[PDB]
Amino acid sequence: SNIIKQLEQEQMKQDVPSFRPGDTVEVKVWVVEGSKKRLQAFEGVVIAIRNRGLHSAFTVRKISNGEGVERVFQTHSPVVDSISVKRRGAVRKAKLYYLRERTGKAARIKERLN
Amino acid sequence: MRHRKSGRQLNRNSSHRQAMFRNMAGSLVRHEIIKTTLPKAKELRRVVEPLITLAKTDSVANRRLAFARTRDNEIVAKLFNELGPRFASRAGGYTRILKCGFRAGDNAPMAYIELVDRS
Amino acid sequence: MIGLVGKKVGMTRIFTEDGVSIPVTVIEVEANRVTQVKDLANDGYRAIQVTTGAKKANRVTKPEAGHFAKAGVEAGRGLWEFRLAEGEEFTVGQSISVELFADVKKVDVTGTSKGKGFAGTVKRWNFRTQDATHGNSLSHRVPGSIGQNQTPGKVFKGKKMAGQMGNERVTVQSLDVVRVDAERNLLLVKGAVPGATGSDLIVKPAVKA
Amino acid sequence: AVQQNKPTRSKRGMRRSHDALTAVTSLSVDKTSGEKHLRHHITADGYYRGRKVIAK
Amino acid sequence: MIQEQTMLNVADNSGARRVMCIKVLGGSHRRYAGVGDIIKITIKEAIPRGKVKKGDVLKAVVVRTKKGVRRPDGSVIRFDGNACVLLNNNSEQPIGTRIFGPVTRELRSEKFMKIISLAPEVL
RNA sequence: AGGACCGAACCGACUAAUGUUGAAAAAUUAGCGGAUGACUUGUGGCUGGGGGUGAAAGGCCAAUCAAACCGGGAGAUAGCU
RNA sequence: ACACAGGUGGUCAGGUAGAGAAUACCAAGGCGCUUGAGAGAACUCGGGUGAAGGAACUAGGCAAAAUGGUGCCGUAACUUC
RNA sequence: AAUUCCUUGUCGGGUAAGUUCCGACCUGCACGAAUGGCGUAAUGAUGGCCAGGCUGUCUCCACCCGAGACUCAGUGAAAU
RNA sequence: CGAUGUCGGCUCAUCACAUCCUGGGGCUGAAGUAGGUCCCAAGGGUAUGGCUGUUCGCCAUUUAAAGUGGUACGCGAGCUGGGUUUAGAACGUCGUGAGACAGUUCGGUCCCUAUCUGCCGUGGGCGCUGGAGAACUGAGGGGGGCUGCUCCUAGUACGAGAGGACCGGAGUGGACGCAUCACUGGUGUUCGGGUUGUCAUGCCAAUGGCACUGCCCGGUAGCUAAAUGCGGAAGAGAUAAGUGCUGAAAGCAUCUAAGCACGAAACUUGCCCCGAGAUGAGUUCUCCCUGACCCUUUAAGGGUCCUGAAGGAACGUUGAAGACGACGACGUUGAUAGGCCGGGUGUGUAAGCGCAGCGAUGCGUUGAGCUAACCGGUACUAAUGAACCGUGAGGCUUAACCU
Ligand SMILES: [Mg+2]
Ligand SMILES: [Mg+2]
Ligand SMILES: [Mg+2]
Ligand SMILES: [Mg+2]
Ligand SMILES: [Mg+2]
Ligand SMILES: [Mg+2]
Ligand SMILES: [Mg+2]
Ligand SMILES: [Mg+2]
Ligand SMILES: [Mg+2]
Ligand SMILES: [Mg+2]
Ligand SMILES: [Mg+2]
Ligand SMILES: [Mg+2]
Ligand SMILES: [Mg+2]
Ligand SMILES: [Mg+2]
Ligand SMILES: [Mg+2]
Ligand SMILES: [Mg+2]
Ligand SMILES: [Mg+2]
Ligand SMILES: [Mg+2]
Ligand SMILES: [Mg+2]
Ligand SMILES: [Mg+2]
Ligand SMILES: [Mg+2]
Ligand SMILES: [Mg+2]
Ligand SMILES: [Mg+2]
Ligand SMILES: [Mg+2]
Ligand SMILES: [Mg+2]
Ligand SMILES: [Mg+2]
Ligand SMILES: [Mg+2]
Ligand SMILES: [Mg+2]
Ligand SMILES: [Mg+2]
Ligand SMILES: [Mg+2]
Ligand SMILES: [Mg+2]
Ligand SMILES: [Mg+2]
Ligand SMILES: [Mg+2]
Ligand SMILES: [Mg+2]
Ligand SMILES: [Mg+2]
Ligand SMILES: [Mg+2]
Ligand SMILES: [Mg+2]
Ligand SMILES: [Mg+2]
Ligand SMILES: [Mg+2]
Ligand SMILES: [Mg+2]
Ligand SMILES: [Mg+2]
Ligand SMILES: [Mg+2]
Ligand SMILES: [Mg+2]
Ligand SMILES: [Mg+2]
Ligand SMILES: [Mg+2]
Ligand SMILES: [Mg+2]
Ligand SMILES: [Mg+2]
Ligand SMILES: [Mg+2]
Ligand SMILES: [Mg+2]
Ligand SMILES: [Mg+2]
Ligand SMILES: [Mg+2]
Ligand SMILES: [Mg+2]
Ligand SMILES: [Mg+2]
Ligand SMILES: [Mg+2]
Ligand SMILES: [Mg+2]
Ligand SMILES: [Mg+2]
Ligand SMILES: [Mg+2]
Ligand SMILES: [Mg+2]
Ligand SMILES: [Mg+2]
Ligand SMILES: [Mg+2]
Ligand SMILES: [Mg+2]
Ligand SMILES: [Mg+2]
Ligand SMILES: [Mg+2]
Ligand SMILES: [Mg+2]
Ligand SMILES: [Mg+2]
Ligand SMILES: [Mg+2]
Ligand SMILES: [Mg+2]
Ligand SMILES: [Mg+2]
Ligand SMILES: [Mg+2]
Ligand SMILES: [Mg+2]
Ligand SMILES: [Mg+2]
Ligand SMILES: [Mg+2]
Ligand SMILES: [Mg+2]
Ligand SMILES: [Mg+2]
Ligand SMILES: [Mg+2]
Ligand SMILES: [Mg+2]
Ligand SMILES: [Mg+2]
Ligand SMILES: [Mg+2]
Ligand SMILES: [Mg+2]
Ligand SMILES: [Mg+2]
Ligand SMILES: [Mg+2]
Ligand SMILES: [Mg+2]
Ligand SMILES: [Mg+2]
Ligand SMILES: [Mg+2]
Ligand SMILES: [Mg+2]
Repeated sequence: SNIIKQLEQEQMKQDVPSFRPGDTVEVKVWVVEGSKKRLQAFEGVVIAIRNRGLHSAFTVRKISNGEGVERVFQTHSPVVDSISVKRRGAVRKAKLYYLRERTGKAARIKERLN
Repeated sequence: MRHRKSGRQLNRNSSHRQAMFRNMAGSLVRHEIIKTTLPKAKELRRVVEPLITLAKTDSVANRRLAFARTRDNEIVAKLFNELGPRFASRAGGYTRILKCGFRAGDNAPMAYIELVDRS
Repeated sequence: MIGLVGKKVGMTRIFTEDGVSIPVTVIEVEANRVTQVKDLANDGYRAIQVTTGAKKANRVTKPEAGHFAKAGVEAGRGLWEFRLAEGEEFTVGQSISVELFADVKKVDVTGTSKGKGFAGTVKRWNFRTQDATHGNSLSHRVPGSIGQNQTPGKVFKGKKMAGQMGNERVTVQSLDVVRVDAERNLLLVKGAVPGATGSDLIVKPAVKA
Repeated sequence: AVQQNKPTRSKRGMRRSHDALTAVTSLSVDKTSGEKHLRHHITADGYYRGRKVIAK
Repeated sequence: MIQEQTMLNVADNSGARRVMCIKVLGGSHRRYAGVGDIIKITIKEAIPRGKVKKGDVLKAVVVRTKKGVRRPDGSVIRFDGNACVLLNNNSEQPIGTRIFGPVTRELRSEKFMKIISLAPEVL
């Protein structure tokens, strides 16, 4: 409705950069440990993007310490602070769920130049 | 339960409904008035009227789309040469339902569905 | 304390500064205007009768339109009634805004739930299904046994059986109110209230505190 | 799954108490041809709300 | 989201490779166990010379789930497998000395301050 | 070469579900076994009831079998209902 | 007993793919199975997909799911070789 | 033990836990040598047990597609 | 005995209290903690596995606890068919034998479309005394009632130490329940794409049909749980066991006889829902009707003509309402549904053309094209002028007022 959209567009963030699935992205989130807010980095491959305006989200997969870690960030949440596209990739799907069984050389994605 | 859903099942499976409305939309373009049952007449508006709106822009691509929906070149020719420019100013609502009583074989509530600019 | 009559606009979320997402339910609350003040001398109890929204003039009936004309107020889409506490009073044509909830902290939201229709005992009363294999003859989601043998030639009252589920008055208690926006007539409560989108809601301050 | 006593014709009449048909309330009359039809249906000659909606 | 009969990988150098949850502790009829939850387990596969032995029965704390754990913004952190760190039965401190793979911020407490200390990465 | 192997026709009937006033007085559906042999099938023949026939289950002998069917003794007899 | 999802011997054997008379789609040819129309509850029937777990179900992995082809590599105990 | 009453014998293995299973023991209620004894490769829509894969079997069900059920019109049973 | 289906499991249960947990007490050979024992208390709660057909039992590991019983050893016109208990076969054993064995072993058809009671839902009729539209009160009925752990009080009381509280407060769980779809997900045979075989559209190109939606990949709305909100209370009243105060009978003593006080998850309330068919049919508010005459058996009488209100119903467009009724929205003075326009979302760069390449193909046009149920708009189509039902001041008897 008009009432919902007015409440949601005033909470959105005006600086979300344009990224596609397959872009190697680097997300800086806020971490409150003890009492000092620090800014932990998270960097992997965008395997899914779900666009719903304020409720928009995206999924980042990385291979951390041998283990694969998926993390579904809420885009307009303030606990994420920066989103930076490190390396943009060339895929032909909207959601890269097949990377959950590809490792090493098989899970490469080529670079979307230009 | 059927909350906020759309489309009538009409006691058919999905491929039969698509092939029945493919035949029936071509039959309505061909004769400009047909007599069918009232649930099938109301559900036919969601098929024919997107085809007529498709026919307002005569491109080669839209001929291929309208052929992919109907699979009859005589209907696609009638859509873009006649019913395209006939309805070129109307903002939708290209057809009209006229309830015509009850079928003698099974008491089915029938209806005439016709194009607006017919008579 | 009295409550107010609103409408379920939908659900959204309020991102706090701390990184917490609060799932909220937007309830628009237009100006509730009173239509009748009830008292002990005439009615035996103390309450007010409010109205909200608008209604088509050709559709409000002459008995109903005469009731608004006595109070001298525009016809609203319904008539609800809130019991008065002691030391609490209102005039007849008085309008009541959403600023009444400016300093409450928890509310109870009463609505009519969604209509599930005729529901079976797996869905309605959370019965266990029987075995889906191992020989079961036509009895996968049936309620099973319903009584005992000859001792009570009879099934007891209130036995959990299939029937109408939902489409009835339910009240969710102690909802945390998040934001009271008087300028655009809104009310944000934490969590999910009953009812579909666009249905009437009765928001009262919480009685269990 | 079957009865133990013959139900009476009185009980039979009480079950058929709701099986009565409802006659049509009033037939609408066309303003041009003046003939009677079902409300919101076309006439037998092919009129509906005045105009001749279908030839014959 | 670990229940009975669930096989888990082992996240430390305690000597086990593959353990099975046999009881989700802390409450009657308790179905599941997320991260930070104590489970009684058995050992199904071990290294030849470890602190633990095949068939031992002991406790464990779940540190990684494939279902994942949710953060108060609404975000969720999923892993590709199920991993737990073995505990002593009584003292309920970890047996191994080196934690493998990441853990989460839900794990840290006064109870498991040692495990997040030894983890290579805390998400 | 094969009472060989895998597998359709064909022959059989292991399991489940349906069906159980059925579509069907034993079937359908999805699987299943054999499938050049002690195989299977058409047509015609022969064996008759204390008899036949039986790779034997008291199986089969016209939807009937610890003695078929039909007619007769016959209105058997019934201290039983 | 039925205009009955059964049973019934012989002959004819197109295309594409395929080892094939399997199977998919078609030709020649023949059909749409003699109640329909709506609606889109529980429940039943026949199916589809499923988070996390993976036999904890159960008398029993019943049923489902899974495996599935060709070529090449490679292949244990035991053995009447 | 297709045989063992006592018996879930005892011991060992397998399992977190095994009245079943497997290996022993012999105290064979009441094995035993062509109403055959003991072995035995291959074979079995055979019996019991274990493991891998697999999964709505299950924790605990959810949704969907169709055929009924439901409503209308036509025909129109049955047991009791 | 002209048939009352049986062990165990499954799925629903329900009651008792001789109480397993939680609650309240008394005594203790009760320091504390933890117990023993008995009294009160049935409000709620009250495991999962291994083995076995098992109930049971043993064992593993839980838990505050894993209560004992009644219910045709509850429950097969609800399910299962492992056990028992048909016909086959075998062992041991008995018998010359046919055969037999609460000895064992392998195999072995579980039917019923609900007339009545009952129960879960949902309607029609009529009533409630003129008719109608609403809002109610609450007689009564139902729901709900569980609890861990940590922290503080406080290492305080207690204790030789070891240990370690009552009372009170805060947090966070398990199980259960209600609601919801904002999140995370599932589904999504009505959206998009990939692709195998084949057939067709004259052919190319491009599509469509069929093959389980052909096989997949994603996915809108909706519905959903595993997702996330919320709930159990506090309080009050009267109490149980119990504890008392004052106090005689009985100069004392004594909780009781007179009088008074305290006392539990039980009881009545408080919370939620239904609820005036509550025939004892209630209350409030508003709206509508202010015509003539005939009749004989003169009465709560019958009829004629005129009149047809408020409202309702029917019909139509329909719905996050729904089996059907019902309920809700709307019917031109109109956004009810469809279409249309715009947006969003999803899918992932359409077709055509051009270029590069021997070609498969790649690139540009191009985040293109298509896009369901969604959002905001828009009378384009369909929601008709009517007709129909409902009437025309509403009994008697007193009483109090009014003139
Ligand atoms: Mg709709
Ligand atoms: Mg039909
Ligand atoms: Mg198809
Ligand atoms: Mg509904
Ligand atoms: Mg079950
Ligand atoms: Mg059966
Ligand atoms: Mg079934
Ligand atoms: Mg019974
Ligand atoms: Mg009785
Ligand atoms: Mg009788
Ligand atoms: Mg009837
Ligand atoms: Mg052979
Ligand atoms: Mg045979
Ligand atoms: Mg078959
Ligand atoms: Mg073969
Ligand atoms: Mg015999
Ligand atoms: Mg015979
Ligand atoms: Mg004879
Ligand atoms: Mg004889
Ligand atoms: Mg004689
Ligand atoms: Mg005689
Ligand atoms: Mg026929
Ligand atoms: Mg051929
Ligand atoms: Mg074939
Ligand atoms: Mg037929
Ligand atoms: Mg259905
Ligand atoms: Mg499947
Ligand atoms: Mg699954
Ligand atoms: Mg998926
Ligand atoms: Mg999975
Ligand atoms: Mg088991
Ligand atoms: Mg079990
Ligand atoms: Mg099987
Ligand atoms: Mg299969
Ligand atoms: Mg013996
Ligand atoms: Mg024995
Ligand atoms: Mg096992
Ligand atoms: Mg042993
Ligand atoms: Mg077993
Ligand atoms: Mg042995
Ligand atoms: Mg012998
Ligand atoms: Mg001998
Ligand atoms: Mg022998
Ligand atoms: Mg009928
Ligand atoms: Mg008897
Ligand atoms: Mg009898
Ligand atoms: Mg007692
Ligand atoms: Mg005590
Ligand atoms: Mg009780
Ligand atoms: Mg109880
Ligand atoms: Mg009670
Ligand atoms: Mg109480
Ligand atoms: Mg047990
Ligand atoms: Mg007894
Ligand atoms: Mg019994
Ligand atoms: Mg019992
Ligand atoms: Mg039984
Ligand atoms: Mg049996
Ligand atoms: Mg025998
Ligand atoms: Mg016997
Ligand atoms: Mg009624
Ligand atoms: Mg009560
Ligand atoms: Mg409590
Ligand atoms: Mg949702
Ligand atoms: Mg949504
Ligand atoms: Mg999804
Ligand atoms: Mg799908
Ligand atoms: Mg969804
Ligand atoms: Mg094709
Ligand atoms: Mg081509
Ligand atoms: Mg075809
Ligand atoms: Mg075909
Ligand atoms: Mg209290
Ligand atoms: Mg005294
Ligand atoms: Mg005294
Ligand atoms: Mg008191
Ligand atoms: Mg307008
Ligand atoms: Mg519209
Ligand atoms: Mg659009
Ligand atoms: Mg997009
Ligand atoms: Mg292009
Ligand atoms: Mg395409
Ligand atoms: Mg580009
Ligand atoms: Mg796009
Ligand atoms: Mg709209």
